Amino acid sequence: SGEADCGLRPLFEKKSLEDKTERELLESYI
Amino acid sequence: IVEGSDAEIGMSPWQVMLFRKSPQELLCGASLISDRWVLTAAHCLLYPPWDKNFTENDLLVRIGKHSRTRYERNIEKISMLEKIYIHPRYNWRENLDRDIALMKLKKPVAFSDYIHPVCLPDRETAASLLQAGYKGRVTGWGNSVLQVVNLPIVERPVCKDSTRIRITDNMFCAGYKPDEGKRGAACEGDSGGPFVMKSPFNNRWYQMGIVSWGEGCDRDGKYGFYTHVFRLKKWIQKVIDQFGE
Ligand SMILES: *[C@@H]1O[C@H](CO[C@@H]2O[C@H](CO)[C@@H](O)[C@H](O)[C@H]2NC(C)=O)[C@@H](O)[C@H](O)[C@H]1NC(C)=O
Repeated sequence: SGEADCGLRPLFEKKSLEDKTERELLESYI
Repeated sequence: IVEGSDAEIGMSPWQVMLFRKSPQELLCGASLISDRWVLTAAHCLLYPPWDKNFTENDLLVRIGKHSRTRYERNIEKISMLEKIYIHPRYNWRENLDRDIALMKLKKPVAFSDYIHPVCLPDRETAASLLQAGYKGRVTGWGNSVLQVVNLPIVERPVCKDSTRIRITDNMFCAGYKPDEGKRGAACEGDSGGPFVMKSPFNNRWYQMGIVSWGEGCDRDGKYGFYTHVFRLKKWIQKVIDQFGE
């Protein structure tokens, strides 16, 4: 039903591309 | 959303728009959690004081959209609802405790570059990521195309001191400190939409929250308040387990 592949975006993670602001989220973990 | 930025195409492919059929009206945000299941806020579907008590045939959803008014041919999909499920302990009479609902689609939606489900949090992700200062992302329409804002989670005592509402363990709050003056906010109008976080453990996106109410933006309050999805996961699983396909 799609749960196994949840949360991985075809135009981003699947393509090894990052969106313009996801780095901000990663930085907030520092 | 206020002081956000334009979402890139396919940036938030779990985004769902909930509509009243007639008169045709956008009611709330929502999120796609599997090919048949959509998550939203209960107050979007049931609020008797405002004569809100929708049946399945009153509503539809549109999925894969990035434009608020313009038809997106061969991209956006429409789904009818088979059934609506509201948390049995949803508290509309005080504080919107357990502000959560599921909608089962009549037919599975096909996944594409623009349509893809978000993950429900597991114990590790809830424990590790739902911490003050960590940022999540809310998507919705501006107060036009889909807007995005990244917002830090607020310390629990700070959240409680910022509202007269009783904040329960089924809620969290997020947003920037007012006096700090960093911009971007989620609003009441974003109700039902997802607050998501990208896990640094497996690089997947998890829905940690649902916009339940906003006290800022077009009001003088500080923060947005979110249904804590993990806290209510036992209910979500009971519904999907019995009625999924
Ligand atoms: C609101 O309406 C309900 C009946 O409405 C149905 O209830 C189910 C179960 O909660 C819900 O999934 C559907 O949206 C509804 N429509 C159907 C099945 O066609 C009344 O029984 C209540 O008295 C009303 N008020 C409240 C507060 O629930």
